[PDB]
Amino acid sequence: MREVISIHVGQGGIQVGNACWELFCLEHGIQPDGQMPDAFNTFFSETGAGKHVPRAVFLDLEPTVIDEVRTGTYRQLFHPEQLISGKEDAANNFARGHYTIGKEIVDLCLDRIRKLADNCTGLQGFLVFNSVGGGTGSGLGSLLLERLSVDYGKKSKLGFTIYPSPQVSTAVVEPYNSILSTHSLLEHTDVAVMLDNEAIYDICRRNLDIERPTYTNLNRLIAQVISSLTASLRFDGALNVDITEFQTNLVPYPRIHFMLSSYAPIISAEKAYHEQLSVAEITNSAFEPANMMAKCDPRHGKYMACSMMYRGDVVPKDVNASIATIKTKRTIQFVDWCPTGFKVGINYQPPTVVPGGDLAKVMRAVCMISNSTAIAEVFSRLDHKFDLMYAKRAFVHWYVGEGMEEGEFSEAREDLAALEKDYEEVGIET
Amino acid sequence: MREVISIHVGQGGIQVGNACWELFCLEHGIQPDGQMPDAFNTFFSETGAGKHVPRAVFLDLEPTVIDEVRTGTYRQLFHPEQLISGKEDAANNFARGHYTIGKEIVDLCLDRIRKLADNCTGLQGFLVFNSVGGGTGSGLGSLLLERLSVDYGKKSKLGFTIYPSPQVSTAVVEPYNSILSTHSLLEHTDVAVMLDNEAIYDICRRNLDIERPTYTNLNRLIAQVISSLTASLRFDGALNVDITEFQTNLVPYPRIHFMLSSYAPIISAEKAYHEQLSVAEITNSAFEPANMMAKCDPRHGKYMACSMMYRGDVVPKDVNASIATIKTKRTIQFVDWCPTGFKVGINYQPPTVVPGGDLAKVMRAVCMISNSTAIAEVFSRLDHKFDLMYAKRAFVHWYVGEGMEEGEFSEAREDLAALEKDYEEVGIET
Amino acid sequence: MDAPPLNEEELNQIYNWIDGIPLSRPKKNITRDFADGCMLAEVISHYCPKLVEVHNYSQAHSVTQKLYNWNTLNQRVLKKMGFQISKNDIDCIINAVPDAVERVLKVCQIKLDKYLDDQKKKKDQQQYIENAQMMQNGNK
Amino acid sequence: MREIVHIQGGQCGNQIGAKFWEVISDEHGIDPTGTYHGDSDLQLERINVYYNEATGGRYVPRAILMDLEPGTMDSVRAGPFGQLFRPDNFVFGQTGAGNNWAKGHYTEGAELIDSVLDVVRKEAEGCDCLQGFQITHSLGGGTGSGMGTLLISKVREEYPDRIMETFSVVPSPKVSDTVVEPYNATLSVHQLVENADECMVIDNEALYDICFRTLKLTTPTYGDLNHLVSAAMSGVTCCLRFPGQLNSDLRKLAVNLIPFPRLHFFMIGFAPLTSRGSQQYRALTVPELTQQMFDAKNMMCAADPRHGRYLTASALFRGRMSTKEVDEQMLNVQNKNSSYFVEWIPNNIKSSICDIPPKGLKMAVTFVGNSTAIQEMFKRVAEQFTAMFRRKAFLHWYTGEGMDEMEFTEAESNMNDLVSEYQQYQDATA
Amino acid sequence: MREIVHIQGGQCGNQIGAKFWEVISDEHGIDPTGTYHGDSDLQLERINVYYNEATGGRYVPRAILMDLEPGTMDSVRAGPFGQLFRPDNFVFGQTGAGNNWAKGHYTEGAELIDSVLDVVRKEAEGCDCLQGFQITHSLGGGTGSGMGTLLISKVREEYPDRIMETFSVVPSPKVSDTVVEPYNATLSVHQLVENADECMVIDNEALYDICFRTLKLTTPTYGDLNHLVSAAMSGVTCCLRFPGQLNSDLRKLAVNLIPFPRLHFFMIGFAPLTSRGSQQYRALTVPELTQQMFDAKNMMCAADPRHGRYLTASALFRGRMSTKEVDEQMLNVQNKNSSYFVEWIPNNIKSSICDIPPKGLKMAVTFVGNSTAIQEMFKRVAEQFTAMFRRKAFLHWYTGEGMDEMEFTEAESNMNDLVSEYQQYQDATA
Ligand SMILES: Nc1nc2c(ncn2[C@@H]2O[C@H](COP(=O)(O)OP(=O)(O)OP(=O)(O)O)[C@@H](O)[C@H]2O)c(=O)[nH]1
Ligand SMILES: Nc1nc2c(ncn2[C@@H]2O[C@H](COP(=O)(O)OP(=O)(O)OP(=O)(O)O)[C@@H](O)[C@H]2O)c(=O)[nH]1
Ligand SMILES: Nc1nc2c(ncn2[C@@H]2O[C@H](COP(=O)(O)OP(=O)(O)O)[C@@H](O)[C@H]2O)c(=O)[nH]1
Ligand SMILES: Nc1nc2c(ncn2[C@@H]2O[C@H](COP(=O)(O)OP(=O)(O)O)[C@@H](O)[C@H]2O)c(=O)[nH]1
Ligand SMILES: [Mg+2]
Ligand SMILES: [Mg+2]
Repeated sequence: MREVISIHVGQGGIQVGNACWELFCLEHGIQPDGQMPDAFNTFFSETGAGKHVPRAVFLDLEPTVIDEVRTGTYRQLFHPEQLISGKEDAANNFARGHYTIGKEIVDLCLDRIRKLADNCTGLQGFLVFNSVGGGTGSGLGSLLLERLSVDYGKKSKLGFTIYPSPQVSTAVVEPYNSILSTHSLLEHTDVAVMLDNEAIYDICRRNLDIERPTYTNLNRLIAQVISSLTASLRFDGALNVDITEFQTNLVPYPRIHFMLSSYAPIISAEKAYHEQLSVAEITNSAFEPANMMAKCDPRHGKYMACSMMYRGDVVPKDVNASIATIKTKRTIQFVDWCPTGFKVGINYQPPTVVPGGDLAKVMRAVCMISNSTAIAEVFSRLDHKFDLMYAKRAFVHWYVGEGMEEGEFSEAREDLAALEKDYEEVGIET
Repeated sequence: MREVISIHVGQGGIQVGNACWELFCLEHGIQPDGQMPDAFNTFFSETGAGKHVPRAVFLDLEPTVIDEVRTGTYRQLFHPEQLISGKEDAANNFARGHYTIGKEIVDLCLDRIRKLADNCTGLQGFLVFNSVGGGTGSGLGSLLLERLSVDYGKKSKLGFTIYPSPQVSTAVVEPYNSILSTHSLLEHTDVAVMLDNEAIYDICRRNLDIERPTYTNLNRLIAQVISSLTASLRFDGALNVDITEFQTNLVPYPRIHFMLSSYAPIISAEKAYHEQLSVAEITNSAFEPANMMAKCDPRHGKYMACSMMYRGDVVPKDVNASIATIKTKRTIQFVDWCPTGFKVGINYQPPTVVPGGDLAKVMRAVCMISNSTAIAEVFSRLDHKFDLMYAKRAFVHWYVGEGMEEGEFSEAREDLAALEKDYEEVGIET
Repeated sequence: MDAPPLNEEELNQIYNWIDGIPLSRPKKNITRDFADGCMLAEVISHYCPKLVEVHNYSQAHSVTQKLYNWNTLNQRVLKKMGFQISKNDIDCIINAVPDAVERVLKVCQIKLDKYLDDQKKKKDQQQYIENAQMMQNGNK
Repeated sequence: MREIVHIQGGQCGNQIGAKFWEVISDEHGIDPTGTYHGDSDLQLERINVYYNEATGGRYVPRAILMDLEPGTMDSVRAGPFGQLFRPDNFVFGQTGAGNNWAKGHYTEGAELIDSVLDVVRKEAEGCDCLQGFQITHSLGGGTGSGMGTLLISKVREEYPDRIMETFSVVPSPKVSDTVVEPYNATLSVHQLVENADECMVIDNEALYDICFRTLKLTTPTYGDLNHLVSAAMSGVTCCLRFPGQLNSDLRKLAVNLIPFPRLHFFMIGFAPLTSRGSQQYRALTVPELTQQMFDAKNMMCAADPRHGRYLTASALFRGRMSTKEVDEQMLNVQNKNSSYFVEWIPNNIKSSICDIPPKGLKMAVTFVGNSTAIQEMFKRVAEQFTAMFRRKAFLHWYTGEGMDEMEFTEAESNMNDLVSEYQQYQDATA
Repeated sequence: MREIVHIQGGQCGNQIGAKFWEVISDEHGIDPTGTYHGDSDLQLERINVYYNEATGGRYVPRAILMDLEPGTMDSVRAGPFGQLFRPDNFVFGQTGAGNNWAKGHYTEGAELIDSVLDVVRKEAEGCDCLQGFQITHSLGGGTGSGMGTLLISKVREEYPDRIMETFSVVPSPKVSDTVVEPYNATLSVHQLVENADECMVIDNEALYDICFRTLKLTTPTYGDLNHLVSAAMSGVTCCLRFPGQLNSDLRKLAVNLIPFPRLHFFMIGFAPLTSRGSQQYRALTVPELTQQMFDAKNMMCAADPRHGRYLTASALFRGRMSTKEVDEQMLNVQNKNSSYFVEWIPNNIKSSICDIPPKGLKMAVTFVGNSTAIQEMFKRVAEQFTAMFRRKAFLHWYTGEGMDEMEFTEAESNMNDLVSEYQQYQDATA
């Protein structure tokens, strides 16, 4: 009687949704056709006899990815008319997907959301995935969040956004729409998790020893993180954690809800079994700055609160004996007004392996969600990138001619300045 | 209702404790498992049904010997948590085992001592064994004696210390810690018995006819001496002696309590039965200078008091007829202010033989504990050895850097000078 | 920062100033011991402990980590004191070029004294305003 | 007669009850199917204390299980002895509290509590002679610490003359699993002092310490902590279900252990506890039980009892033993430790004897002592609370559901006043 | 417990370790696949000294391999027992030093050493109780003699109380393979005296002399020299891994063999060594071992020990033998050679016995003696250094990487001061 609905918008969102939906189907024993040859209820729904239907909706204005989905092996799984598709792409223009073509599509998506919500009885909250540096992704994510915040109100929404890397970039105009989308979801999303690609590339290179990774390898790690986060809702555990038990433990103030994640262990089968993978060493590896899932240095800032999930055969006393060691270290310092900052969850189900993938099978794993003061650097560098081109009003004509006003750029800049001032104000000791 | 507790500290102490604890278990009929297949109460305690637990505690900072004990045939005998073990050895450094690592272990030992003492109702006193020429042995023995002297007060403590040989030595720095430990136990121990290895090597070579002895052969003789000393507490005898009846008979003055021991007969089964082993000949052999258990010449000094124990079928009149003969001889002279100097004890239980050992089974034996003025030579030679290296302050940096002060070496030298002057002052006739 | 070479008297003044500070490690060679930027962070933290998070500067032998420490110090600390070190001067310091660190220490000393005086004036002015406001509320 | 009903709330309380009822059923010989298969006549005489009778001869506990989420009760039903609980007593909501005290006490807990109060009233009105209620809950969670404490006030308002027990687990700062623990701990302690007749604090840190040091088992789990807590819980009411030399119900303990109505926070401990390998070495005697009973490490709380003075103490011996030995040992434990007992109340130790020992053990002891050393827990809880509250961290979650900061200030002030007036009597002299 | 980690640098050190680890694995019965196949129980009791445990039951050495070029570690991996080493511990650069000390200590070695120090810190922080570190490197090479010695200082700065071992091969003038050997030898000796707790010099010339004269084999190779060095290395820590009559860890040797903190340069030797054709003629007895042990040609250094006087000596006997014979032989070897032993420190020979002999041998001895004859090596090294430096030959290579001639002058002066003050005690008399 506990449910959650995941929203996938944009090319990156759909490509990570595919990645998480192989993993969930594999973890619950459901074949790609949707047929089994009481834990499924969190992500799926029973049709009365036979197949299961995911509680997910796919959105995009550009039809190529959806058409690829509707012809692959998973054509029989998803309901045919929840893969909403458009005709014309926003083409990396934020104003297009927020004012011009997204408005005519958003009504169908909201109707689908209502039709899925009326089925659930214990709706925990929503999940949303969107790559920020694109037109349709950021614009439609903003519009959907704004509609949901007023249609439903206090229901919790979680956002797994992928911000651009510090120096590596695929587009040339992504700072503009990244800043605008951050403006939009700052006052509209309860949790936002950092996911830039460069850090995960470094993780793959160093640990998985892959020298030529593709997007699928990144999306599989993200899917594993999602599964670790939501395992506690569908498996028995000695110390459970619910989604609604987050803003009471990781969010000191309503404005501050951007945090960065990490995962451990990450290791290949060729050298995994030569070492014992004790809980102490994995919880040490999870706190290593080089294993952050976002390219930010935690040594440059304080910690505010750490929520970290275990799964497997871990015993609570071993967890406490390792939290003490971390509190001992002099290179990790917490904020003054937080004496204890750890929330611990323990689950029994070990992580599942996907055949043909990178990760091996292990009995212990740890996933941490940590809120730290050091996150302000990404905001500062994105702001610096934005200012350089906004000084000469470059690329603005592509946005003014799509219905957006001239002054809309300035207030996003002011909100980022306010956020940066707030992060500095919080981190000073009393 | 009479009890005694034995303390074993250091490698030599533990290795002689093993030697005495085979002998006691064999003498009281207790199997190595601790099960019998009212005299046991002096050394053991009844658990209510079945096994017996020794009233002994084993101490060491270096874990090898204790681990060897806990896996041998006697693993079931000792209580699992009275074999206190450390992690880091003192490494022949006295300052280590008195100031650095011994302090953190001494509290557990004192707790064990209290837990053993509350069980006893008629506690006669303590026994302690420690090889003096080592770091942990001397340091922990000093610290334990100093704690016990104030926790309990007037209870009697007996020390079976093993001083280094005149010329034969295993270490190079043992005079320093030997002198310091003599300083420590001079004002803290009621009885100290001399046990250097060279004299016992000569005894084995001459009598037992063993040309390649090991430490076990030495420890068996020491165990036999201990058994002869404590036989009077647990067996019926015509002339009993208690531990508390020593400082009234062997200790003329509070400072002078170092005495040297001897044992007779020592003979192998191959030629033991060819001669009658009369009481007169064994009591003559016991007074031979070559049969001293410490390498000191009694012909170089006066006697102060002789306490000598018999066991077997000896008759008191034969003992008196032999004390008269010894008083007759011109090569043995007593001090002027002591007309009679003999304390005699007679017990009925003959000494027990250990299978596979060196000594044979005999019906008569004699053990003497004699206090003589000639003991000052070992102090003088140890002092001479100490001065040679202390002139140039050699090896001092290994002690100053472990928390000990510079002046601590001088006052031990002054106390030895005081002791040597006292021994000369006592031995002059009026 | 094209600062002139320091004379022997100015060098002795800088060394005596640095020796007056209780640093975490004994100094043997100022040019090498400051090349990682950690000792300059400690020097500034002694006078301005709220300005410098010394734990952000790890001891470093690698050029990459020295350059990270110096860039972080230059952007977060020195810029707030109203000066910045040039990239070329940072490159001279990390390579232990003679006189490079001594010039930076001289500039840092002068800028630190000025920064402390300006902080004192701000406190004295704020205390005057707070005292003046308390006297007006007592009359109300 | 004089029976009590069981009420538990939250996940921690449900897990405690899931072992408490197993222990009780094993003690009374009740199979997991509700059928009696015991051996002794006494096993059925006073079964009305905890069990009701239904048609078909089976027995059903009079327990009430409540939580704001259905997962924990859906999991406890599948465990052993899970079928005994009546399905009608299961009451749950569909939303949960998310470790937020305000949600579990003002908005969500207020509407649901009517249904659980209905069944509570049904259970209490029916029973022969009420003795009272016992409550198990955790102070580290939102729904538990809110709904349980509000239910305490509601029950007290309707049954002012009955007795009320609470077994409360307080969040220790060593093993912290939730970041918002200080807020709902401080808020709960405010309400708990005003209504609970007895309170017994239990700490996970002390349970881990006991499991690691006394039992010496390698991998502690929540099952062992629950088993220890269950044994301690059963030990208190043993003499109310079995004959004995000096029967003593809960009200008699309430009279003798609470000097002033606001000083009713006890810490407990259970003896004997021995490792598997040393269970054959030890002999069970009254001195052995009483020496472990007053041991500082044996307390179920991290509070150090030699940091303060006992106001009073209680012991509930089990098994057949002589009363003279018990009284003399209680006198001896009070003469040798006069410094740790307050002097203006003489003879401050209560004893009781029950002739029925636990299944598998010949003697057992339950210790309940009211000591001044408990101040340290409230001190550290308030320290963390005031460290976190001064910055108003995580305050918006609580203030968004009708609560204000004034109730936080009053709670802090009342808790500090309790801390002060509890130690006021520590320095009091006659 | 009390275990040590292995760190090696340079080509010579890597080749020494490649045989040291083979010898250790053969001693403990570990197959080249990491699987135990031993015969005796004692082979596994203290395996934690050198080997770690991983999942699957295999063992992995705690060794760290570093070099400035990848060739040597890429070659050692393909050799026997090369798979035991963890691939993560391999750290290397892409440039090399070219036998230039400045490049391996100032420019290239400084940037790389952070990565190797990271894994060194990982290894040391984790282990149960640290005993210390042992270092193998050569003074005749640039990268080795630079990076190893700088790593010595870095380790000493972080672990001032642990013990540090260094096995150093110094360039002899007889067999010279590099023209710039004096420069980096003199520079390295300057830093090595300040930080190393123990140093053991080994010379290729002495190894060739031993192989040609004692073993009498026709064609010596580096494998034989490595095997002799490996046997000598293993002999030192044997009693720390096996039981014995007198256990003596490394710290105990440090206490007894170093009179003053700057005199810690020992020369070693191993006995017995016999030819293949004469291995049947000889009979292994303690006199035969001790006569070869003090033989001048048996020393692992070309230094002639009858050109000076021993300050102290040590012997580590292996196998089961009588202690009386060992002590009397040690006394005899010291009475017949009184002219070669310093007179102001009496009894300057330390002995130890370990009951576990090497595989294939019944008795073995390792000799470690601190003698004044070592001055001759520093004399000739300084002579060559001052012959080459006076013309500033090859100086530009060093001075082009930030180094100056002042550090050469200080190094020469400190080395000459060491030479002088080491012989100062040779002429000292009492
Ligand atoms: N992690 C991850 N990021 C992706 C992936 N695909 C695209 N991105 C990121 O998405 C950003 C651009 O947005 P896209 O998702 O590609 O395109 P869009 O969101 O659909 O917006 P449009 O361009 O209007 O179609 C790029 O900067 C990429 O970094 C992916 O498969 N994995
Ligand atoms: N009689 C006898 N003496 C021993 C025996 N073992 C060691 N010793 C003596 O003890 C002296 C050194 O002290 P040890 O007992 O060996 O070592 P320790 O007392 O534990 O001190 P540490 O070296 O710090 O461990 C040596 O000079 C030996 O003469 C033994 O078995 N019998
Ligand atoms: N003894 C015991 N304690 C538990 C168990 N499960 C959780 N806890 C403790 O309960 C605390 C969390 O309480 P919580 O589950 O949030 O209570 P709730 O909010 O009422 O559901 C943790 O700090 C744990 O130490 C268990 O099975 N046994
Ligand atoms: N025992 C031994 N010595 C070696 C071996 N290889 C080289 N050496 C010695 O090492 C010296 C050269 O050291 P080098 O290889 O330059 O050290 P690096 O600069 O650290 O690589 C030569 O004088 C050799 O005598 C070997 O396999 N065994
Ligand atoms: Mg697209
Ligand atoms: Mg020892």
